[PDB]
Order: sequence, then structure tokens, then C-alpha cells
Amino acid sequence: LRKIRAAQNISKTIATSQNRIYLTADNLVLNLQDESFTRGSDSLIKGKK
Amino acid sequence: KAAELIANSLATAGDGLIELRKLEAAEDIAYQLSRSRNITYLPAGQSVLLQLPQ
Repeated sequence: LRKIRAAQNISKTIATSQNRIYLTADNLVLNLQDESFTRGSDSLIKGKK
Repeated sequence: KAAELIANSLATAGDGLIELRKLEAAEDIAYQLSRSRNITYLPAGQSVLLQLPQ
């Protein structure tokens, strides 16, 4: 059984192997725009008294 | 010098000495060639906060 033990260890050491992927994340970004931007206007002839 | 020194030490140490020097080295090579360990997982686990009614 010393032989078997050694065999266990050898097989165990040799055998193991794997690879995995992980992806830690979380999307947190804040885009804040307040009073600032433009709309649009048409053309109209105006005049004030 | 190292090799010769080993040889001489081995000679004084007798055959038994070389024998296991051989296994030491073999162990080292086999091990270096194959180093590894592995754990596989299924993602799980949670922080649970539960409320109990009274």
C-alpha cells in the first residue's frame, strides 16, 4: 500500500487542472445635465409696442 | 563542483544515498512539471435579511 499511496498522490497531483472566467462589474455612471441645452424656435415676425 | 560533491557524498553515503537522491529529484521534476490544484464552483450564497411578523 505504500505503492498505492504514492500512486494516489502522483495521480492526484498530475490530474488536477481547470480554468474559469469571472466577471465582476456593475454599471454605475451618472450623467446629469440640468438647465442647459437648447430647444428650437420657428421664424415669426414679432414686434412690441 | 556541486555535481562532483554530490557524487562524492553519494559514494560515502553508499548506494542507498543515491537511490533516494534519485527519487528526490524525480519528485521535484514531476512536481514542477505538474503543479496544480482546483476548485470548481456554482455561484451561490446570499445575504439574507428577513422580517418576521409578530
